[PDB]
Amino acid sequence: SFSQAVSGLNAAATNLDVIGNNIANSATYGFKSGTASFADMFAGSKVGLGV
Amino acid sequence: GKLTNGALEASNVDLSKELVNMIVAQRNYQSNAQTIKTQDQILNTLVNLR
Repeated sequence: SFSQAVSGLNAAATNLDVIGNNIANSATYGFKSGTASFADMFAGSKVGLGV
Repeated sequence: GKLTNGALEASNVDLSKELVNMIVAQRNYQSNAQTIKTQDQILNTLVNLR
């Protein structure tokens, strides 16, 4: 199906958004960095649902 | 069975299974309709004998 591919595409876009934000804020004086963390999914079957 | 939010179910109909049944049915229809023609030809030739 297309659903696993769509979920992988959607997950890898917030990971670029939170790097673009870190790049842009690299000169403010009290900033703290940000990091995203991914985790798999599983329904009742044994094949995945994406990320 | 346990619930999981944020999901729906598919239709459980696979096209790779179901797009050969119509080919089989079309061939069955044609093989059945051949018998009507082979019956009508003999019924018309067994009555114009005289």
